[PDB]
Amino acid sequence: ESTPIQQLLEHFLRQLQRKDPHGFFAFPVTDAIAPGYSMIIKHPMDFGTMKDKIVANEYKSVTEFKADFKLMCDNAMTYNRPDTVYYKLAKKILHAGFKMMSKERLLALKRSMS
Amino acid sequence: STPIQQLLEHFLRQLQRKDPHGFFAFPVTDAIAPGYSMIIKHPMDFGTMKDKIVANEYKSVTEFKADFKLMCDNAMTYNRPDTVYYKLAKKILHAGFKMMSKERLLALKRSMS
Repeated sequence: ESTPIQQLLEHFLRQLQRKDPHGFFAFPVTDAIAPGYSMIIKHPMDFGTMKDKIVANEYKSVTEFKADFKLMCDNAMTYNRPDTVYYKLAKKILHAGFKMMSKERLLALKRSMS
Repeated sequence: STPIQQLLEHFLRQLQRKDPHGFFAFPVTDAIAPGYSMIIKHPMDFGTMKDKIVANEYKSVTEFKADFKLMCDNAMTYNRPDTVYYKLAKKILHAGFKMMSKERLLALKRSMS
């Protein structure tokens, strides 16, 4: 019982989540594993949250989806120091993810949606 | 898979749900429909369409729709209007084009801005 836009975002999310196989970004970060996280990161985001937003039809556009993805990675790269696995993975998948969902590839997709 | 394939598979599923007895799931043979190949020069079914998707032979949703219409037009051409096959095909052709309407493809596109 879905829609085309939800199917497209689920695809993109799935492709992004496969770049993160240990589920570093799969759920919210707690202060219990990350002291100060809720004071340093005031706009938390994670893949599970983006999943629930897809399920609730809360994205009107891929630009909105991308901005949540950007936020998640920017948070990881803000709270974690540059030599941690979390920083480095967030860096790599931000740039990979934005290439996957580039302006140009979405123009191509828009063409194919006729 | 790619995002065109995910989208067409979505449309295909939503189409095949409307044919639970599988009247269009496979190719019509002359055995099951004599005279078929003499009348229908360009046969099509849901299974062939599935395979074109998995083979990424569909460059656009217009190619996909046009294969869909073909399947339904073929069924309405071979079968008379008081048959189960004619009637289901008219009906799914209708629902398929309401689903894959210019109006709805416009909404989808905007949502890729």
